[PDB]
Amino acid sequence: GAMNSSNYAELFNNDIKLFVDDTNVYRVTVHKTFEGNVATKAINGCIFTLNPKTGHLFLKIIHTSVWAGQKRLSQLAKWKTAEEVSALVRSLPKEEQPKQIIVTRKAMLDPLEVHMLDFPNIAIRPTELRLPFSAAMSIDKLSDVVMKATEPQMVLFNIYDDWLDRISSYTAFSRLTLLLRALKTNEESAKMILLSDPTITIKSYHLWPSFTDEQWITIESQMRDLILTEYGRKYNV
Amino acid sequence: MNTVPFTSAPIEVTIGIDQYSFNVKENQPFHGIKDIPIGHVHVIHFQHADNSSMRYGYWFDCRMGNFYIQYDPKDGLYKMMEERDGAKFENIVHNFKERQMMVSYPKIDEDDTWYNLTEFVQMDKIRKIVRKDENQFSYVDSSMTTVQENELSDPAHSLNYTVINFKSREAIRPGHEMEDFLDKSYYLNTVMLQGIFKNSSNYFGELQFAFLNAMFFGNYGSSLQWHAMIELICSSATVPKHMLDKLDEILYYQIKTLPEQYSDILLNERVWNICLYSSFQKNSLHNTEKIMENKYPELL
Ligand SMILES: COc1cccc(C(=O)N2CCCC2)c1
Repeated sequence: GAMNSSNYAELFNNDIKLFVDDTNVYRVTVHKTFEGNVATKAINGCIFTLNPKTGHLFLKIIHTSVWAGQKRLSQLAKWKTAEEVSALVRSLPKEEQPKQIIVTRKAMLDPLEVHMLDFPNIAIRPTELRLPFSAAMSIDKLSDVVMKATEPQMVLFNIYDDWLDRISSYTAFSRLTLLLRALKTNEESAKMILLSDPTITIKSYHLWPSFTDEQWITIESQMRDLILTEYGRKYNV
Repeated sequence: MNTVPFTSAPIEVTIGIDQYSFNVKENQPFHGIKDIPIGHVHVIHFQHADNSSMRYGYWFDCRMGNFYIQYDPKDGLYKMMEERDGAKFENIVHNFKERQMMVSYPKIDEDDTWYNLTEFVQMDKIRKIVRKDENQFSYVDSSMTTVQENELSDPAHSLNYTVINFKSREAIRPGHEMEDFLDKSYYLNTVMLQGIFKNSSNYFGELQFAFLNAMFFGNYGSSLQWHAMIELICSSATVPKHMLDKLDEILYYQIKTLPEQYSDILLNERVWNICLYSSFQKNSLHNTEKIMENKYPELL
């Protein structure tokens, strides 16, 4: 059934699974029309489909052309994500196909289930976890590759860079979510923390700086502080 | 007018005949029901005074033979049976009538209710759902499950309703995932009406027989079918104008006939609020909406 606090650690066994977050699929800017009405302007989006065990991020770019001529676009977005996830599954070798797909929002359940009918043995599951994947567009390299795109397209990255050479996926994923949580809560601050040291650089096939182990513990504590800091400011505590 | 004599009433029992029902005390001299309107299906049903579990019953049409009820004590229940000897039968019915051992099917002349609850119910279609074709009548009861309930265990005893599943390949056309799931006209009109039922009458007939099995027996799977077949119509944007009008009559009488206290189990909050207030057809069931809001306003 649903992914929650009880079964956190199933994410790191050897049963292939994918997370799918659809928050960044349909992106808009609101603004005033000349007449003084309100209208929207669509911008490029991205399906976030992540395998938490390996770190592989199957970033499907969603071009603004896909919306052209459509109504109930918030609702179409969910059906378009499902269509694209299904095509990703369909395109993969069978021994690569996920046994579970965990959607981060419950609205995605019926569209994915309908699009996956040809895969009766792949389970579509919700999660009660609050995962911070909407902050994925806060990673400069994803945001850049999405906004530059001139056509639908799929990008590949390791969301863990090379971390799994030194650490396990449980630990990688905790590091990822901490980092994404911070970015969600205070993007400016979080980025400052990541890049203040110009001698630490971001490799070309990577999304995050090449911190050493000790340097990750330092980064890791500064994010924690950042996240606590922002909470008192929000809630006055 | 036809008759269903009883051999006897050995055990205390509440007897139902269509939407009527009478109490019968153990070894009270009761020997059947007379004045049963020829021309529609009927159902006779039972609930033992001692064990209210397992309501059970026989659907039947007297135009298909001469049927009597005989309690069987090895099996402990009232059994429908056929008399192939017409001469023997009439002879028995007339003696009980002269002795007056029979209650009269209490048909009020103004009342079309049963007609209205069974307009599209055909005995031939019933025996497809309740397969037991060495009998002209069809046994049904509380615990009996459906072929869909078996897919999610004895087959000879299954209710073989038509399977309806909104997340099935049957229901969804490739490339129209979103269209067909939000608007089920394909599934209803091509797959279901044209494909499996052939016409709207056979559809309406199964929907009505499902409703009746839920209400008289608390058969939960017949309840599910019934709602499934409402929801399918209501979740289509394209429904023959004539089917909408008939469905609104059909449901009205189903609503009118339900026991008021039984509302919490035989009516599914979600489906009705959808059908009446979200579905494409929210504005198409004026009589059904009116009676629902005036009689079960809580559920909505
Ligand atoms: C998406 O799947 C993979 C699989 C193996 C490796 C990688 C990877 O680390 N890359 C791809 C290009 C940039 C970084 C991605």
